[PDB]
Amino acid sequence: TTLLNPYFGEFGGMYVPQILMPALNQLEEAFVSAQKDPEFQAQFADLLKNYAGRPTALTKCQNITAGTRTTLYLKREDLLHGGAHKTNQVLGQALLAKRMGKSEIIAETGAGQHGVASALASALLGLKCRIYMGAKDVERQSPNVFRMRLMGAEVIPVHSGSATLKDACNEALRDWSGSYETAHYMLGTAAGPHPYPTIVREFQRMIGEETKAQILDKEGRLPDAVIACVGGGSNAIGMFADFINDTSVGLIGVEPGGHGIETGEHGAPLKHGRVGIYFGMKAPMMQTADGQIEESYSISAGLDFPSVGPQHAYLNSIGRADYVSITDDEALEAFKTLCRHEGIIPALESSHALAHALKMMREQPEKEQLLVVNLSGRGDKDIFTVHDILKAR
Amino acid sequence: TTLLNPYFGEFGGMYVPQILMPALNQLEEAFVSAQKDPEFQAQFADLLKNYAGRPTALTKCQNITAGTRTTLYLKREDLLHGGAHKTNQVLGQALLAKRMGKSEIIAETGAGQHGVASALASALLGLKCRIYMGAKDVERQSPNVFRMRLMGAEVIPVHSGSATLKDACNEALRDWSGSYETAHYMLGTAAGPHPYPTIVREFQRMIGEETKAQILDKEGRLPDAVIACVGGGSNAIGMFADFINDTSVGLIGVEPGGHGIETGEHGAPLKHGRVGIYFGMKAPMMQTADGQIEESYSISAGLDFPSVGPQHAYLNSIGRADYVSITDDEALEAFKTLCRHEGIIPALESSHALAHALKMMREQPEKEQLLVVNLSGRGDKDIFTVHDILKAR
Amino acid sequence: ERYENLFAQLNDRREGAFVPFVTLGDPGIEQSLKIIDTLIDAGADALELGVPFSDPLADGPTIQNANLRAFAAGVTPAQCFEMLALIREKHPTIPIGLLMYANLVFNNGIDAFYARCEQVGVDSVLVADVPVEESAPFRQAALRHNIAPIFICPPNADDDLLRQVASYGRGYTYLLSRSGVTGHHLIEKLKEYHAAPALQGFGISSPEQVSAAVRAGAAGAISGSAIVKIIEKNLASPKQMLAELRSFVSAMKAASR
Amino acid sequence: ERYENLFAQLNDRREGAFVPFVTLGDPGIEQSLKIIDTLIDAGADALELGVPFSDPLADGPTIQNANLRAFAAGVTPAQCFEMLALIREKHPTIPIGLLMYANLVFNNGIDAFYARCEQVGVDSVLVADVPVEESAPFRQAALRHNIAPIFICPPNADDDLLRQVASYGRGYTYLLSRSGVTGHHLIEKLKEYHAAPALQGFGISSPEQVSAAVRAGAAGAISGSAIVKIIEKNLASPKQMLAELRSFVSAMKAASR
Ligand SMILES: Cc1ncc(COP(=O)(O)O)c(CN[C@@H](CO)C(=O)O)c1O
Ligand SMILES: Cc1ncc(COP(=O)(O)O)c(CN[C@@H](CO)C(=O)O)c1O
Ligand SMILES: O=P(O)(O)OCCNS(=O)(=O)c1ccc(OC(F)(F)F)cc1
Ligand SMILES: O=P(O)(O)OCCNS(=O)(=O)c1ccc(OC(F)(F)F)cc1
Ligand code: NA
Ligand code: NA
Repeated sequence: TTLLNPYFGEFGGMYVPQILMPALNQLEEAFVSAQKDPEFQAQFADLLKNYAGRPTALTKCQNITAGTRTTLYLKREDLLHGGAHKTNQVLGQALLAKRMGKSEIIAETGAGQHGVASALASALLGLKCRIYMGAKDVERQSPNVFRMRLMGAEVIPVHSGSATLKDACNEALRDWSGSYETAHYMLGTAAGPHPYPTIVREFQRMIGEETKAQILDKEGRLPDAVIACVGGGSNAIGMFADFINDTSVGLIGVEPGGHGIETGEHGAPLKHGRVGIYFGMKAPMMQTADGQIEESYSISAGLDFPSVGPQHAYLNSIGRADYVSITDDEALEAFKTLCRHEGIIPALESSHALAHALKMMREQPEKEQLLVVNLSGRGDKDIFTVHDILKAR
Repeated sequence: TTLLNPYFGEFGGMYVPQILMPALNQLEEAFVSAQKDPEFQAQFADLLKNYAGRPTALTKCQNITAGTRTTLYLKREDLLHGGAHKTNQVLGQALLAKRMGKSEIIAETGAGQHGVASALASALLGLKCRIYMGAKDVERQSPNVFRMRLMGAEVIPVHSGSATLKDACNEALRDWSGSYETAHYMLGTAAGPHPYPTIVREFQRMIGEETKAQILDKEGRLPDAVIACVGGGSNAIGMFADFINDTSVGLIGVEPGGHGIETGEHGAPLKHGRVGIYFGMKAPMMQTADGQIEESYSISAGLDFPSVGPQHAYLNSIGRADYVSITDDEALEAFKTLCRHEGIIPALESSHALAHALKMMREQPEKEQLLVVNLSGRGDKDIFTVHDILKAR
Repeated sequence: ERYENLFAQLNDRREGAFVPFVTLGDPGIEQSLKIIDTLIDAGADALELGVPFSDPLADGPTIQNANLRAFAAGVTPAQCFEMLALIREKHPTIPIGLLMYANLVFNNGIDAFYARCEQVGVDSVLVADVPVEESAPFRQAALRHNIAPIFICPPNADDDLLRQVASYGRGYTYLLSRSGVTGHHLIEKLKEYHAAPALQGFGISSPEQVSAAVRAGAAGAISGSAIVKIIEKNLASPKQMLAELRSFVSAMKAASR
Repeated sequence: ERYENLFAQLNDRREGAFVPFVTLGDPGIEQSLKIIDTLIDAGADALELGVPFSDPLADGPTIQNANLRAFAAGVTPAQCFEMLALIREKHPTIPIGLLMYANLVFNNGIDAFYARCEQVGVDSVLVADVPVEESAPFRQAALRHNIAPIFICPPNADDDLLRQVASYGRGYTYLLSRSGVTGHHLIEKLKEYHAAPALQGFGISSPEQVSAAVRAGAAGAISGSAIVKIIEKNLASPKQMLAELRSFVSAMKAASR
């Protein structure tokens, strides 16, 4: 039994070893009480504002839409401390950890952005932070690994399995199944067993809340659609949440299409995968016909979670949100275009959302539409990647 | 004759070839009119707020001052779009350029931060941007050179002289002396010939203005001292300006001490140089006994301007502001300390200001003092530098 | 069915059960079939068999490598079921339980998975990442196909859980020795609630551990990593592997008497 | 003093002045002294001499390298003044003007710099980065030491500037041929305001340019980069350098007659 519903339609649940259920029930209870505690909310708001930099700007593009009837705004999570939206919810989760009397933090990371956010929050709030990262990822993310260590976090390479995000995810749960008494597992996306999909959404929902206030102030109406990339689903559900009951507002999630859906080398399980049960939840996943779990391929390291949050699978199933995919090349073109026309360097993850907004505009240039793209992070971290690619071409 | 005073006591002036005087008079006139134009001010404010992310946070450290009577706040220019305070004034200067009917931008850069800010502002506002950078700097700043190019700016290596910032400065003036009719020279610090020291201060003064509002709101009183690093003087004068008439508020500028003042390998001309005339101004400079201009040495690439803004030399001379120096090792320790205790990665430039605040605290731990350090930029760009150093030790 | 008969027999001989665990196909089909035949011949009262899976998040390093080795050999679930049918054709009475991860069971249909278990002669299925809270469709399909659904009684449990594990489980109650992954008074309450005989597992690697479990009132003990370690340590020595396995098993089984 | 005498003489011979520029010490002390003696022998009516400086922001690439070469040779300002005293001891009447950057003049004191100029026999000083607007202490010190302060009359000027350049300057008025760095009706207004004779400079590299300047009413023409290019092109040929220099000068000087 739980206080909140662990399911979004058929998706979600708590598919974890029996030994970990007490930790999830404790976490759910701590979260429900925290959400009703004005003192917790004030502390969280103070950190978001005075430490992280909220509210973030809502920037109107003034060049990229020229010649069309599209008005495009970018929600600037790239300006948040840390360089991505990840920082929002780690601050909330770190405070939850302290409310439960926990002194240690376990986090998993693939690209390293959530790892860096976890480490910075842990350094600020006095938590001993250990991060699990697939060895393949540690190898290609030396910068973030060093940032995490400069911030005092213990970084632990995982060589098991494919030595990537999913294996890091497994290791974090293995650790937690033995240390939950003193450690909190700070999962980095809106996925995993309940209560995480819910907690992560609620601790990222200020993205959509601010966006709504900002667009009403600037345009006097709601957007026609809000667009966000989907790796695990946190930045997208954070943007979507406050608009779910505004039926006129389209919610568009963009999964990575990698080299193209037909090549099988992509990371789009919501629309091209098959429902399975893994990482504590029932959700669409990248899996072999036998049921073995596979990796998500994308030029962007952050759209690597091989499944997707259950609320997205649910919103898709009922037709409230639509999901699409963008290829490596389309994301690369959007990255180049924003740098050159707006002077903003977007994360390659976010570039997938921008690429789809560009397609909506370009495909029907005389369609009047007000769009908001969630710019989930900055792309300084992707400069070398983009450089070598273009140089190779 | 000019509209405004080109001198701060004995320092300043317009020491440029006769051919460039019309450009400076035009610029001064455009600036004076812009400062009285509500439409210009509204446009500048809109860009600062909705594009750059102003206001920036004022963060109270909650760990670094434990055990002492020092309360330390950090003014978060590291959260500004671009990653440093440089963005503020390039937006103003880019708008001035357009007001004058100019379509091209010339900028000089050493570390590349002002170069990146110039390129992003130029991309947003439709200006053809060419940046001059000493070839020695281009070599060690491949990342920023690539960002500038991704943003559409032409980057031009300067092999003359020491192939560093001063030579880039000379080249920018040589170019400008022949293209002023169509191009604006977007100087990056509060130095050079009038009107630049004045324009740069006025376009960076929101740092101190916001800081004053924020500290009054949070502490109900003004700081005992505001502290900032000094390369050329822009971030420091931006923080200092609004407090100059608040006589109880100490203004402390920190020049780079490099390997130590006694080694001669430093960048502290204000306190250890000699007045000279170069780069269009009369000011303290790094120079041989013969009068040849030398480079400033610092572990931080941005504290490389071999002279200092004239208003700082003036504020020092009358005792209104005090200047000190911090060595490479003290800056490195402050960098490590903020990462670990506050989860903020500071630019190595800014780390010089933080190091001096740490010294004020540590030297007299029972002195009650309210301090603000201007965190001029983030230090993601310095991670490799710090890494190799520590690894070498 | 087979578990009940086994426990009744063991009770008559006042002995506890010793149940070894191994990963199917580790380090290969043929050698795994031989390892399994050796375990049985050495005294194993029942078997716990893992189907290789990509993400065994309830297993320590030793078994994680067991899975890796099996994958290196190309072992698939379909092939595991062929191995299972053959093992049953060779040994008609030994209880065979599978250690599964939820996705392999849900993949082609839960009901279909348990039906295949029945077809090949499997006796029980323990799905490691399915807590009692999510167990309904699994335990229902298990019962429809005469398969015992195995539940985990963690050490950090309570009465509510105890009553559920007792009413939902069949075959044996998996009594966890501790928290963490693979590498007392509960027993009485279980008997109080007429739960399936308790089998203690996790960390069991010595004969005295087996004697202590049976003395505490457990029907027996399960041991896996200790068994898998003998395999990994003798990879290059196929025969010595069987011999050492034979030695450990007989010792452990002896402790149960 | 020497400029007045020279212009009076040239006026009597209805000829314009040809004034070459070179960097002192380029490419070395000795060779520079020889280059200078050659320029004089070839027809130079006066000399414009640069003191090597670290940041010559009013010079194009050709002269920037002239400075680099001199620095490669270790040439210092003190050594330039020793060269200047010797050149004057050898040539008593040729006007010698220095091309300076403000810091070298301000370094050890403005008054002291012009006093040293007088001591060695220099006739004028042009400080490239000191506009009329900042010229007061420089022109005052120049006059106190009988040195002509040279002012720049840019092409993009006006009456106000013209009147200032005319009242402040002495020796010759430097008439800029264009905007940019080293690589008509103004002349009349200058005469109207009794300005020092105008000498056109910047981009002068051919004989016809010299003839055109004198025809426009200029007292003569200055040429530097074209001269410095002959030096750089014959670095390995000391003698050929002098010969080519001799050739260019005589041609340019001939155009002035
Ligand atoms: C800037 C940015 N935008 C988007 C995403 C995708 O995740 P989301 O779908 O949870 O929002 C990430 C994820 N990053 C994860 C997974 O690798 C991490 O461990 O850092 C990101 O770093
Ligand atoms: C983060 C940060 N903080 C401080 C400074 C020092 O300059 P300031 O004294 O003008 O503020 C710089 C300068 N940067 C100059 C000079 O190299 C540039 O061309 O990028 C900086 O980049
Ligand atoms: O001797 P050890 O420590 O290796 O333990 C034996 C391991 N093999 S097993 O099938 O019992 C087994 C059974 C259930 C498991 O996970 C769960 F408890 F979460 F359900 C993990 C392993
Ligand atoms: O023939 P060029 O084009 O090389 O011109 C000759 C250059 N040597 S010079 O002493 O006249 C000379 C004089 C003044 C200069 O700068 C200033 F105009 F700003 F003051 C630069 C060079
Ligand atoms: Na995904
Ligand atoms: Na300086």
